Amino acid sequence: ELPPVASLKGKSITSAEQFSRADIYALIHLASAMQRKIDAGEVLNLLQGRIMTPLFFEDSSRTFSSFCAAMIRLGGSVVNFKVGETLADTIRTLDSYSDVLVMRHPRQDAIEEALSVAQHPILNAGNGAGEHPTQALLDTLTIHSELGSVDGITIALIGDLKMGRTVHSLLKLLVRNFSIKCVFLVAPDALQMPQDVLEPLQHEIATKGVIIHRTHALTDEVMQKSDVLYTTRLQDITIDAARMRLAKEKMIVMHPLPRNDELSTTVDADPRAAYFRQMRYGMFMRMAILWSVLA
Amino acid sequence: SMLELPPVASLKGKSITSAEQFSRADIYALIHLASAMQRKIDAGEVLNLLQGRIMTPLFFEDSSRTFSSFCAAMIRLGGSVVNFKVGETLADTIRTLDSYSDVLVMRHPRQDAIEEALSVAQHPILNAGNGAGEHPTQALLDTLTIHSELGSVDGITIALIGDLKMGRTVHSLLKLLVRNFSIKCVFLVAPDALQMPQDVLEPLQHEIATKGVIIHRTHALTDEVMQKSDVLYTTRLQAKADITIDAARMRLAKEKMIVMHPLPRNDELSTTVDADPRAAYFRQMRYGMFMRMAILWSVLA
Amino acid sequence: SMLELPPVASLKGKSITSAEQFSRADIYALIHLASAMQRKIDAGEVLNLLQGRIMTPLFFEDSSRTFSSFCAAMIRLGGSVVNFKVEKGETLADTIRTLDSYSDVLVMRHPRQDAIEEALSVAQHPILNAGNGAGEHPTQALLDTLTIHSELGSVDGITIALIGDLKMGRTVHSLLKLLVRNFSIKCVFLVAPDALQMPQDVLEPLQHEIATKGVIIHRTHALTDEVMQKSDVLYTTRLQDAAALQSFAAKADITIDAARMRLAKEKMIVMHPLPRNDELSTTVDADPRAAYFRQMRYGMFMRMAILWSVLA
Repeated sequence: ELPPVASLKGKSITSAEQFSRADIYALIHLASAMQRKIDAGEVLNLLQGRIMTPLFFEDSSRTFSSFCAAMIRLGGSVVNFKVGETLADTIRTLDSYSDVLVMRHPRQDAIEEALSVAQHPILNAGNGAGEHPTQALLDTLTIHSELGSVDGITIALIGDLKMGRTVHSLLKLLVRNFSIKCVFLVAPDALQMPQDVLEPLQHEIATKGVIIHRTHALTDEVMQKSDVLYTTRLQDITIDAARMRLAKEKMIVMHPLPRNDELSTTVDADPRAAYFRQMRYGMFMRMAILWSVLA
Repeated sequence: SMLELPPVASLKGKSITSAEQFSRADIYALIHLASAMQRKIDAGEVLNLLQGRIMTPLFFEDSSRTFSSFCAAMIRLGGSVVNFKVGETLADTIRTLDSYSDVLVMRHPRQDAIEEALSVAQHPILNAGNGAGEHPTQALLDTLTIHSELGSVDGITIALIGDLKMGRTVHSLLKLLVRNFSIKCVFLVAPDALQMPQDVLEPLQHEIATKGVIIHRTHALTDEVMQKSDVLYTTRLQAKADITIDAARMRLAKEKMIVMHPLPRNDELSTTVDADPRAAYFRQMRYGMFMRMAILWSVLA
Repeated sequence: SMLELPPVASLKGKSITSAEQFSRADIYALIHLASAMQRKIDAGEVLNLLQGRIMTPLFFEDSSRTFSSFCAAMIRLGGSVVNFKVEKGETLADTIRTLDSYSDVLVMRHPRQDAIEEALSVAQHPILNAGNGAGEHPTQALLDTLTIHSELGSVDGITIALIGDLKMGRTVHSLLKLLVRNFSIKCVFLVAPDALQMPQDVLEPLQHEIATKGVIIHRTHALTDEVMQKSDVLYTTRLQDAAALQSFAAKADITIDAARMRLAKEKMIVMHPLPRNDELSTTVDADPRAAYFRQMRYGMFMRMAILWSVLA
């Protein structure tokens, strides 16, 4: 079966904060059941005659495609709305004809604006520097499916943690819902994990017990102890073939993409390079989210 | 369901280019077909009617709402859509589309582009806006709106407000209403430079005469116009012409009336009016998907 | 409908990159499969053969016309399309890997001739080459062969002229390779200004097969009465500022119009991959031997036949 996760039915998907551990577990397992079927040649007509509409004020072919492909693989349909008309006027236009909106916008508070006037679910595909929860959830699914489990892991977050909307959402989702041992906040000092992200996290950091061992650049303590390396762009941070020596045998590298120098192509064929497999997990997590919300 | 949703027969095979081609019988037949489809789609049903047919948009002009309304119609009837983004002539572009398609939705800035396309197309064309000419589907959904909000089209007093000279919406709505309905009065609210052209109004003189329809121009949105009108149908001006509709002017209006707009909108339609139960212009978009569902199915059945 | 629409088994899982990869039997397989498709679609019937399967574009040129012919074939097979726009300097290889994550087949068009060989090297899914610089347009060559076969009854025994910018024409590079290697062409006329003649690196690799089958090859720079009165197929292309593209006399010499068509035989066809400029007069359009618009319908059925066979 592919029963939907009941608690998302009709819900908007704005923040990682809204997802309980039972929620995550269920989506992780719906996504896998789905992968099992798609990989087996099965066709899913779960969402026929239902329409998703992207509302991408900023371009991103990968995020766009992944949502589309996911909707299509559930039998659903896609109608692009290329984007001065006010945001609300657009939101009401999409509500005319679609069942679910998917919005990517450069201002953080554009999301809260839209939800005030929206009659159908809005899925947040990302907003300025705040969040990007379907990424956080797809990243967790990657880890669950690559390493066996997410409980007890050590995780490194490389790159500018200030602007990177993937690292915030992930940091919240993981700490709040799992038993994370350590978290290497690796970046330049100026471009680090903001105070407002780290502050609401402080209850769980204590009672679970969670080492936030920061670092200016990629130390060997990181490479040695990390089960997951989650690097990002910024446009002694590079992960290359040389440095990968120091990694354990059961670990993975991740990157949401796109990339620059900070992750060498010299790592691509390494079986612990999970950054490409991560995108396919993405399609499957979004199929699980789309079915759950629109069921 | 060929049972519960029977297409309009006059439309089968036909290109849809002007208001002039629709009879009054056709209009109510479309309106009833639209409503039957709204009940079926709102019940959560999946219509399978145009499985394997392809709709191909051909927009030589930016218009996301029109495109998406049309794509949404087609899809909810079970049809498919092929995106074509606009040296190479118009005819050749048409003959190309024609090689894999079941219906074309064209939207061009030049007025005569439609005659050019029709001259060569083998599959039906629906005109989604041809220069300063017409927008026949818009006028058909606007009429569905009037009917579904007010319960009758005969006897209304209507204000066409804004750029009347270049508004392909208002050209089509005026033609559609005057020709096939007993319109009491029509306020032509606009500056003299943006007035309703005489070659839209000439062909109607005879029908205007017979049905006894008052044709009244004002350069500004007066209080007579607000108090008498059952539909205020407003449009943009793409410095100081006084035609704006806010919540204050809405104190002058009747209780049973609607405000309408094809969209997008500028300063002529304040967001103060939105909450008002007589603000129809958001419901107008939804009605439009169902009329377009009605039309597409009728064209292609 | 798998005894109704049998896929060409030799093509299963393959990327389609070059015309040289096809045998005579393959081509006839695809023609017969494409005709069965026209029978299905023209009967008003619907197909589910690629339900659930996704095609995406990896287009670095822009040619909506071509991505649309492909979309249309995929959609009529019951399949689906996810668009993907390319604009950054993110690597070609990463673009491929990102498409691979959710697609079942890629349709590639790149202006560099040898970006296809890069994609193949990293792709885990079949790539359909929809044009590579001055290289090949293989699907195009296959639908052109289907056209000729449908309209004249057979391909062996034809005289055919290839007109226009042959140096850069990729449609003609592939059509020439396909025709000469698998059919007994009576004669190819290469009609083009000297600077834009069919390249030597295309012709030299076909010399054994020419010599052996006795194909006659005549260059000209003009549509001489010989060409018009002997050709069963007039395959012209478009010119893309160097001396020959600039010359009015180069244009007038290769142009087909109502006038020149008076010299042509009762039973032949005029073909063009589209789009066209002035080299093919709109005065030829009414002529029943103008097969360039029908060419587009054959093309849909030939892409259906190719995709069904790659993805079955």
